[PDB]
Amino acid sequence: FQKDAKSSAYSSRFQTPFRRRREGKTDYYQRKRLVTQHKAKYNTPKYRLVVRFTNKDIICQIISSTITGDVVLAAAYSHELPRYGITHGLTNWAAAYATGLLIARRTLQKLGLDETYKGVEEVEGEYELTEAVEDGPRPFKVFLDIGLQRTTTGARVFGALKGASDGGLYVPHSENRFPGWDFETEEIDPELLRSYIFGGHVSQYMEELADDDEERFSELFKGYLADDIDADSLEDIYTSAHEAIRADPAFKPTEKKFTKEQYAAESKKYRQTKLSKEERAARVAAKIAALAGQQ
Amino acid sequence: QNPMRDLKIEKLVLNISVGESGDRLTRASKVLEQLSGQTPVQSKARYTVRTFGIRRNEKIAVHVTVRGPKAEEILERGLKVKEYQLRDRNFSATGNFGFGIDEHIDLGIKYDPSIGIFGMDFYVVMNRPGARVTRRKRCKGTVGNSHKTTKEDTVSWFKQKYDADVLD
Amino acid sequence: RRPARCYRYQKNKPYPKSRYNRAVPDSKIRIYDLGKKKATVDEFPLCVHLVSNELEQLSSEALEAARICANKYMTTVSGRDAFHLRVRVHPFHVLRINKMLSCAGADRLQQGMRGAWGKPHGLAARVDIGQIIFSVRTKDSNKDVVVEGLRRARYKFPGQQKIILSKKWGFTNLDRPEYLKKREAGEVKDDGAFVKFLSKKGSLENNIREFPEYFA
Amino acid sequence: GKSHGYRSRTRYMFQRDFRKHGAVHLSTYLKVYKVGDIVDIKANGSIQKGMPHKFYQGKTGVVYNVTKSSVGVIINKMVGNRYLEKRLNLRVEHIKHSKCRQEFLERVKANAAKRAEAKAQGVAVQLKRQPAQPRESRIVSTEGNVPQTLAPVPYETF
Amino acid sequence: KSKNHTAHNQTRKAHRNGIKKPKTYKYPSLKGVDPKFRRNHKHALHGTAKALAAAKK
RNA sequence: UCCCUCAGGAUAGCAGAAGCUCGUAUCAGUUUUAUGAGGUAAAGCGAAUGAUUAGAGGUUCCGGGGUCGAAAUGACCUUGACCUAUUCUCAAACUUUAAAUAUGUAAGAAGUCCUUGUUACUUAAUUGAACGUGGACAUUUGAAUGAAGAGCUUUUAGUGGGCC
RNA sequence: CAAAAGGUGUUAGUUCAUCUAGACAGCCGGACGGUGGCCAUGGAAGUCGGAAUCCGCUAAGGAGUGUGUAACAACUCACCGG
RNA sequence: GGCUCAUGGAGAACAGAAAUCUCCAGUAGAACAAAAGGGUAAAAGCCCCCUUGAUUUUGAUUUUCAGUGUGAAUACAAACC
RNA sequence: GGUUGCGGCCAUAUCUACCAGAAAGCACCGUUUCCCGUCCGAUCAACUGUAGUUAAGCUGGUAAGAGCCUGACCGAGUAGUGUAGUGGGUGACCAUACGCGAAACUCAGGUGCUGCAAUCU
RNA sequence: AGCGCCGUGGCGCAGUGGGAAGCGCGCAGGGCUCAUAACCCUGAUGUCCUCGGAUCGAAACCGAGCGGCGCUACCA
Repeated sequence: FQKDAKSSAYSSRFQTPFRRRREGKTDYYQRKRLVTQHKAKYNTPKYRLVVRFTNKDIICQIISSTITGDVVLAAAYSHELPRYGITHGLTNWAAAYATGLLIARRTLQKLGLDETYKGVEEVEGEYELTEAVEDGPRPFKVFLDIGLQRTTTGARVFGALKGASDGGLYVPHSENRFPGWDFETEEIDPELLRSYIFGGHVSQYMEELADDDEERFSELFKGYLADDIDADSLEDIYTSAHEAIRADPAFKPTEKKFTKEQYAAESKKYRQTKLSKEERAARVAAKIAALAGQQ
Repeated sequence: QNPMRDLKIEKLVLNISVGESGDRLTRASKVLEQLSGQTPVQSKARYTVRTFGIRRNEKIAVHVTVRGPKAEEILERGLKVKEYQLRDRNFSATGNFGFGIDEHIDLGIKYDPSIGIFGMDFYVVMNRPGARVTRRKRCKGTVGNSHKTTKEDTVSWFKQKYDADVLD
Repeated sequence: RRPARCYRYQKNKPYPKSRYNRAVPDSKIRIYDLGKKKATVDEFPLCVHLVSNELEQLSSEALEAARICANKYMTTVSGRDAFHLRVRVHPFHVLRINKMLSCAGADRLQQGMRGAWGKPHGLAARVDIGQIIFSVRTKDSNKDVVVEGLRRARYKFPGQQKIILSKKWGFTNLDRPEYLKKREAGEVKDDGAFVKFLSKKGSLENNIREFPEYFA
Repeated sequence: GKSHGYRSRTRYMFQRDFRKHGAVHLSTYLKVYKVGDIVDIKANGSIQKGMPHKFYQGKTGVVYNVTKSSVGVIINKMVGNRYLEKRLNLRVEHIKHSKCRQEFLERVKANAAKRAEAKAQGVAVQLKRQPAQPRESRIVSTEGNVPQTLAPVPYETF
Repeated sequence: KSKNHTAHNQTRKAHRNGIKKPKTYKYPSLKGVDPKFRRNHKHALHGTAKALAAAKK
């Protein structure tokens, strides 16, 4: 008896924002300044290294925009690193780097620029971008779409950036937001970055939390113990993953276990479908008839 | 049914408000630092009143918020001073509550003659697990009518835990 | 005030008492509803209208003078609660006056038509052709006290007006028999001033809270 | 005094639109403009750079220059007794394509298809358009349509 | 004392001898067009000139 | 348009004359077809801003007081603040909606389609972009009607109080 | 140049009401008993009003339209009728 | 780069209409140096970090318009940030 | 058909109340050594995918719902307006001729559709 | 309306370096006198006109707004 804040006048005059601002999934202020191109290039479709951190997955897509909707050049997911032998830690800094390497290698395989722009074959964990070769075509300009993720130093979203740059893509950046960018003096130390590349931070937690709370070492790392995996092996696991990704990123789907028709048949069963006009005619007639005769 | 509607203290906000910045508020900051174990935040005056004896930008009040088993322990300490007896006022329509303690030397704190005496405002922000949705950056949303911690549920919980009465 | 023939016709655009006027002499008419302004709709079935058959501006003065005249006559003949009269024309148009002044004064005002923009003189009700002035609602038994009241009121305004015994019920937009056909079933309810009719739309239980003589 | 400022008399036209406030939808930017392409001029008041004068609002020209965030349009400006060649520099949110020229450029291909087809067949093409011709002789049948004799109405109030 | 402005007879004056279109040449004004497009376009057209001067045999 | 300009001038327009380049053009104080732009007339206020008349309902927690057992965080009111659904009438400097008349642009050889050439611009690229080479489609040459010749230039008169 | 407002001047028209005695006319029989109808008061009795409102033989007559009175009474209007 | 403003609602010692604290609603009803209008909601607003594109070179363009000037503005290009 | 990531148009998509959701996915959720940010690991950061969960989110459905979007010979050829007359009228204004033609209101329907890539009993 | 001077206790005012409010009149209460006046003592009464800012320091210093006083102008 005070507000009636959600009035008919309010709802009539209410402008709803863009459906993906209502879903809270897209920064259009960013997306405009990001996708829009120099018009003197006409049709050179701007590619974006779109990186997304869900729970238990690192989605990383190379997307270019049409008037009708975004399309994908190549797409990688961290759930398909276990083919290369990263079974545990799918959504960590090391997985991000590996998915960044995989998505870069997939594109350059597709586009036929794998032979040149191989990337970095001796990882020191240095900040460096892929230089354009003289007497040859230029490297792939892709721009990192981050979304609603903050630009913090030592983010996995920049793990994927480092992965892609090492994977042979030209993703331009500075060393500011890398793990081990010492804040006081304007310098990167490649030790902590190379640690984070090869899961050094997870492995250096393993031996500390193994000697300390073993109840917490049974809570976490229950898969790492079940695999007989130890704290030392992880550097060589990720090195085997890097080389196997670089050898064969051949874009392998599943076997599709009950095909698209069989899935539709099964999914359509429980989903409630809309009533008709005669359905509501009977419904309201019944809900009137309830009150008609003193209940 | 009721799997994860656990209804746990989100935070406890301990607020002290002086109309004076300098000697007594540098003391009251050390009081909240002593109790909680966190360097607190000195609130600044919004607009001059000239009746209470404050101006704007004058650093009038100071408060802190605690989260988890600490907040539960300080709420125990504060409730036993209030006798486990809190009026059916003091408990907001959004299922939060609070109370005021006079003479901070209660709660098993020493007098600390170097600083002196102060009053506090306890406010317990009550909440059910999975309320991150409203506060997280990406994919925001409002909790359903089910998950909205209401007055009646905060009252009936405050009875069950702490072994207290509502007095009204 | 000046004569009415100075400001009879709708020559200038609607000049309302706005945030740009700011300093207007208040309307001479303040009471628009007289008689039994609290009567049930079913109490007063017959409605008659005094409609302007011409287009012009009517002074706030004329409105009050004609209202005074009509209500007086009807209250004296029938009684002060045998009808409800309603003025349906509000003085919003502001009339200006140049007011040619004798001396220049200390402020050095001006002579004839230099800065001739006028000052608020009084208000006017901009009536149109087939636009209603006075609505009345009485019994079907009267009609005669009512038309004669409205006739005595016509002598106050300029131009030409007509008296129309409408086929509507009270101040409703429904006809005499078809309003009764809604009042047959529980399709009608009463505020006290006016009536709310049942809509064939909205939340069903919310509609059934009222009109329980409908759904019966 | 009198006011003849750049954005003067432009309350209602550089107004946004009812419930079409806020952001520009991205198709606007993804659209490609090339030289010789006929484009409209209609400012987006939400964007206050490279915006056209209220004169050019509503006009249609042809793109002459193409650069980063902007085009260049040629418009015909009558002043006294003769047109001039007015070159605007417009950011790309203040313009759009003309379906005017889109419906012509598809009619050209429709004519090209009709003629190239009917060159090697039985020919009665008539490529030119003709206006609304006086309607031909038809028989109107009164089978369950026996004409309703309408009469004019008497006058009545309301 | 005078009057101030009227647009009376101004149409008649204009239309008597005038209202005329700017004639539209082929090869339009390539001035105030993107300078680096021009800088290149020169070298393109010079290239096409050399290529037809080579073709003439 | 500018001027210590307002009884004057320069300026552009309207005007005359001298012609000139060519020979029915792709021009037109016009319509049609297609595609823009508009916020005026009308309309609207149980749609926002502002104005504005009338009751009904809730008021309950709250500004005016007891009528009352001194006394009721109270049974009956006038009540102000309001909220709810209705109601009468309005807006040059309100508005969702929104004309008519006027108004932009297009309706093709400087066109379309298919190959291919340079370029220091741009592209991840052998992709483009601008301009072309070489071919192909002139009966309907890509709406109506008109066309008195169409375009071009120089120079200079008067006028710059107007009025209906 | 003429306005509002008026005319049983005259013409046409709109709606409702009356007619086998209409009814209008246009003259003339009555306008009543109960009843001194309640309260207001020296007084109000048909007519200070708040208001009620029935009957009798009834052709019809208000438990009263105007003169008249301290208050009645009376003459007279609807209302019907030779 | 983070956040959301007016106002209202329910609440916490002194503290009340107004000092500070917490939650709920909140299409802008706030704010943006001024006049007024337009514009703006993960911003153009409020809080925080770094700077000096308030720079150099001259040209084209729009409004006023004689298509002169002045003022203001636009879009590039070449440098340096 | 389901879900996700990125989207196009930007309410047929929003609002209000309720009621469902197998799979997978999404989520909530767990921990604080490290990078990192806080007065508070609440938000942001890193770790795990383990300890639990569909209650919330999310998706879908329901309602003579609000709102929005459609359509109509619905109102209405009304209001208005271009053109014309030595039409009418004291005037205000109005009728007719040739054209163009709304807004409200009423009633009927509707309640997102679609692009790419991957996944899914 | 303009021009000039102003705004602090009930009245009239001072006030300054910016840190922090006094002077006279009155007002209330004492003393003196036989008593009244004169006289001598005490006290009490403050949104320093307002909203902002410069500032660690303002009532003063800057800006804007409000109010007050006096003069000039003004003869139907």
